Amino acid sequence: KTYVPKQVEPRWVLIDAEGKTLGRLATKIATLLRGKHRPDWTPNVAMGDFVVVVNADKIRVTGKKLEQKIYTRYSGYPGGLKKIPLEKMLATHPERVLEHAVKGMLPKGPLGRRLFKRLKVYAGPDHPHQAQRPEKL
Amino acid sequence: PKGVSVEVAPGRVKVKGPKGELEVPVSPEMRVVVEEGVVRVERPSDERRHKSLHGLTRTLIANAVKGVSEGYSKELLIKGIGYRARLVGRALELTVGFSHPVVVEPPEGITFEVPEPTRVRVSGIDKQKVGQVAANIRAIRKPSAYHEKGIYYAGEPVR
Amino acid sequence: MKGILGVKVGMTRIFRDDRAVPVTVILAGPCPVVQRRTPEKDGYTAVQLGFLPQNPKRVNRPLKGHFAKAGVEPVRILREIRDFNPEGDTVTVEIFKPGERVDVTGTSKGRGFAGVMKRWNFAGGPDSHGAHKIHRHPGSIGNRKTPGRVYKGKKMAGHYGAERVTVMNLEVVDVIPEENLLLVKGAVPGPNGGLVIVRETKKA
RNA sequence: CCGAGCGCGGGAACAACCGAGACCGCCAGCUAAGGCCCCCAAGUCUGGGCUAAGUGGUAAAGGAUGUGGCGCCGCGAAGACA
RNA sequence: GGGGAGGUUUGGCACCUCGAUGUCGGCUCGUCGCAUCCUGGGGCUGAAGAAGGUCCCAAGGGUUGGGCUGUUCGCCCAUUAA
RNA sequence: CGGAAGGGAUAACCGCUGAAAGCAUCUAAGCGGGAAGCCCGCCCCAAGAUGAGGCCUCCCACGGCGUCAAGCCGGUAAGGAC
Ligand SMILES: [Mg+2]
Ligand SMILES: [Mg+2]
Ligand SMILES: [Mg+2]
Ligand SMILES: [Mg+2]
Ligand SMILES: [Mg+2]
Ligand SMILES: [Mg+2]
Ligand SMILES: [Mg+2]
Ligand SMILES: [Mg+2]
Ligand SMILES: [Mg+2]
Ligand SMILES: [Mg+2]
Ligand SMILES: [Mg+2]
Ligand SMILES: [Mg+2]
Ligand SMILES: [Mg+2]
Ligand SMILES: [Mg+2]
Ligand SMILES: [Mg+2]
Ligand SMILES: [Mg+2]
Ligand SMILES: [Mg+2]
Ligand SMILES: [Mg+2]
Ligand SMILES: [Mg+2]
Ligand SMILES: [Mg+2]
Ligand SMILES: [Mg+2]
Ligand SMILES: [Mg+2]
Ligand SMILES: [Mg+2]
Ligand SMILES: [Mg+2]
Ligand SMILES: [Mg+2]
Ligand SMILES: [Mg+2]
Ligand SMILES: [Mg+2]
Ligand SMILES: [Mg+2]
Ligand SMILES: [Mg+2]
Ligand SMILES: [Mg+2]
Ligand SMILES: [Mg+2]
Ligand SMILES: [Mg+2]
Ligand SMILES: [Mg+2]
Ligand SMILES: [Mg+2]
Ligand SMILES: [Mg+2]
Ligand SMILES: [Mg+2]
Ligand SMILES: [Mg+2]
Ligand SMILES: [Mg+2]
Ligand SMILES: [Mg+2]
Ligand SMILES: [Mg+2]
Ligand SMILES: [Mg+2]
Ligand SMILES: [Mg+2]
Ligand SMILES: [Mg+2]
Ligand SMILES: [Mg+2]
Ligand SMILES: [Mg+2]
Ligand SMILES: [Mg+2]
Ligand SMILES: [Mg+2]
Ligand SMILES: [Mg+2]
Ligand SMILES: [Mg+2]
Ligand SMILES: [Mg+2]
Ligand SMILES: [Mg+2]
Ligand SMILES: [Mg+2]
Ligand SMILES: [Mg+2]
Ligand SMILES: [Mg+2]
Ligand SMILES: [Mg+2]
Ligand SMILES: [Mg+2]
Ligand SMILES: [Mg+2]
Ligand SMILES: [Mg+2]
Ligand SMILES: [Mg+2]
Ligand SMILES: [Mg+2]
Ligand SMILES: [Mg+2]
Ligand SMILES: [Mg+2]
Ligand SMILES: [Mg+2]
Ligand SMILES: [Mg+2]
Ligand SMILES: [Mg+2]
Ligand SMILES: [Mg+2]
Ligand SMILES: [Mg+2]
Repeated sequence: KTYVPKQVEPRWVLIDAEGKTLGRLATKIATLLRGKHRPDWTPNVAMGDFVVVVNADKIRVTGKKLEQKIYTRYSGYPGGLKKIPLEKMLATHPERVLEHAVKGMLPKGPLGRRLFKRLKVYAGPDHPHQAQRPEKL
Repeated sequence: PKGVSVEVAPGRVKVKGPKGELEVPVSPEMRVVVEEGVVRVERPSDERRHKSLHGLTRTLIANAVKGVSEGYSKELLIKGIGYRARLVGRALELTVGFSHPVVVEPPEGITFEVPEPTRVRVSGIDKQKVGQVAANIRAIRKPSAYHEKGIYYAGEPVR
Repeated sequence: MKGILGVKVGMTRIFRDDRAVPVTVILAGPCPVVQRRTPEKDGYTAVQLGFLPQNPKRVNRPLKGHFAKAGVEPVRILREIRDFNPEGDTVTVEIFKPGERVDVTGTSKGRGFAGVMKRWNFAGGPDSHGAHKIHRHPGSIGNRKTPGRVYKGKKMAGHYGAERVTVMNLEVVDVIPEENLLLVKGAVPGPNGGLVIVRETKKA
């Protein structure tokens, strides 16, 4: 009868940002939000490490994405469709652009949404130096 | 390429002289090289892309030098009857039919002269600024294609 | 950026030279500055003016603790005027020279549950040729199977009035410091006796 | 082939397209189509090219000094092309 | 002569609805498209100027009141930036 | 009394410098100008922004059972309701 872990313990982690290709990096981050690397993987409990990104205001991206890529956003009202381009995201709220990716790479349910909360993105760094912080790459 | 004071950088190139200093940023994937009497330029490959960048930089830096050397300056004629000009201190002010007399800001590091109501010299070190600002003035009232009025460079009349 | 709280006392008209002018009288009584918003403590800049004398009765609340740290007679009301930091003391009508223009804010009269015709000033049906049970009705509200629903924010009957209404560019017709009075161009939201804040316009 | 296989896998979803004919049980294994960056199992595999349009992510006559590649004719240090 | 786009017209087909999906016009309330009527910005003009012509960019707002007919449509009267 | 002003980025379009391509080119590196449109600015809503924010001020210990777990039962404080 297959193994089932007990109350784990939140391993935290610290990722850079500069020079990282937006999507490429976003993948790794997600796989960390879920277990998938921890061999006691359990798809119904959430125990993926806490992730903390910093200097997100520096993310690389190929092509002409800075002008090409535009983020849509619907409000309930007529014509409520907004078209914000990448250039403007970073120009304004830049931690935002990293979120719109990883979130879009997490599962859909109630647990998936919990996982998003385990992500902390900054443009800095200078993040709140709580405790653990094992920088990675 | 004599008169230099050139200095290399992780991407840009400084060029001092009797006139001033001008940082002339150039492609990073390019070798500048500084002989002693002249500055050379080297491209890493003969690919289609590198060709274009070689010749560009080959000139950017050349003009950076000839800039602090002899310097650049453009001429500007003013045809048409009432059309005339004068120099209000640092700034130029010209009238060309417009009910409003056109005051003109002298940009950072540029100075122009009016050795005559018709003649207008735009003197400056930064070739870019000279070319742009020169046109800016012409734009204030391009030449009529039905007469012989307005600002001109020094080329044939539009007839 | 100026600012000052007052009440709509009422309105009449006075004569400027050989021309009559409708004016609304605003009592912008002396406002004891109470606190200050700063970039360091609050994250923005502003000033919390008090207004109107409170009896220490209703002040049973620890509001006294707020008034103590400023040594101010307890007031009946207090709101901030954004981005306006007067010298430490008290603001008054003195900041309004005649000929200045002001943006006045007030809570409009409350028109209760209002029909579409009064609220949105619709057209409604005919008093006459048939129908006779939709005279004040709004008629159609949609289409058919597509979109097959009604638009967000569709105009429909409902409560309307008694909301934050700001008029703009009203001319300061006069100013009577002997009475903390303030004359304007007449049209100012809210009913008489209603609190109302007066600011500097955004014409220039 | 569906009908009668709207049972299973792939195709985003979808009778008839691709794989394959479900007697029952198994917290065992090899595969098929399709896939192996994240939602989602499995290569951010290896080697050699091409593409800078988000092409790929779904359209024609026709138009253009886009870019890379093979072939042919001609001019050239007896001095050309601009 | 040749190639297309669109899905407002007229058709073709007979796929859901005949144990019911109420058909024109008007009124009311609109919202969306842009292949733009006006206003804003441009290129050319066989553009002197004023005024036009043609193509390009651009929905943000605007886009009148009457006569005739059930009319949609259209004609007409008086205006209009339209 | 309002439509704005103004700031910023752009469309067609107009340019500076400028190779690839000894000239030429607004462009491939790079830059300036340019719309009633875009983003701000104005007015209104708005922390169920479950990502529930911020500031000033006020009241603070258990009074009995639960040893461990968080709670649980009555009397009160600032304060609130009837
Ligand atoms: Mg595109
Ligand atoms: Mg569930
Ligand atoms: Mg479910
Ligand atoms: Mg009526
Ligand atoms: Mg009837
Ligand atoms: Mg009836
Ligand atoms: Mg629907
Ligand atoms: Mg529906
Ligand atoms: Mg009264
Ligand atoms: Mg049958
Ligand atoms: Mg069969
Ligand atoms: Mg089915
Ligand atoms: Mg199937
Ligand atoms: Mg899917
Ligand atoms: Mg199917
Ligand atoms: Mg199926
Ligand atoms: Mg099947
Ligand atoms: Mg096959
Ligand atoms: Mg797959
Ligand atoms: Mg095609
Ligand atoms: Mg085809
Ligand atoms: Mg094609
Ligand atoms: Mg073709
Ligand atoms: Mg052609
Ligand atoms: Mg020959
Ligand atoms: Mg020989
Ligand atoms: Mg040639
Ligand atoms: Mg055809
Ligand atoms: Mg149709
Ligand atoms: Mg048809
Ligand atoms: Mg049928
Ligand atoms: Mg048949
Ligand atoms: Mg039925
Ligand atoms: Mg029915
Ligand atoms: Mg009908
Ligand atoms: Mg009808
Ligand atoms: Mg026009
Ligand atoms: Mg004209
Ligand atoms: Mg003419
Ligand atoms: Mg003529
Ligand atoms: Mg003529
Ligand atoms: Mg005129
Ligand atoms: Mg074009
Ligand atoms: Mg168009
Ligand atoms: Mg009419
Ligand atoms: Mg007429
Ligand atoms: Mg007219
Ligand atoms: Mg006309
Ligand atoms: Mg503006
Ligand atoms: Mg501004
Ligand atoms: Mg443009
Ligand atoms: Mg040129
Ligand atoms: Mg460029
Ligand atoms: Mg460019
Ligand atoms: Mg600009
Ligand atoms: Mg503007
Ligand atoms: Mg306007
Ligand atoms: Mg802004
Ligand atoms: Mg913004
Ligand atoms: Mg409210
Ligand atoms: Mg509010
Ligand atoms: Mg709250
Ligand atoms: Mg609030
Ligand atoms: Mg709160
Ligand atoms: Mg606080
Ligand atoms: Mg105690
Ligand atoms: Mg005690």
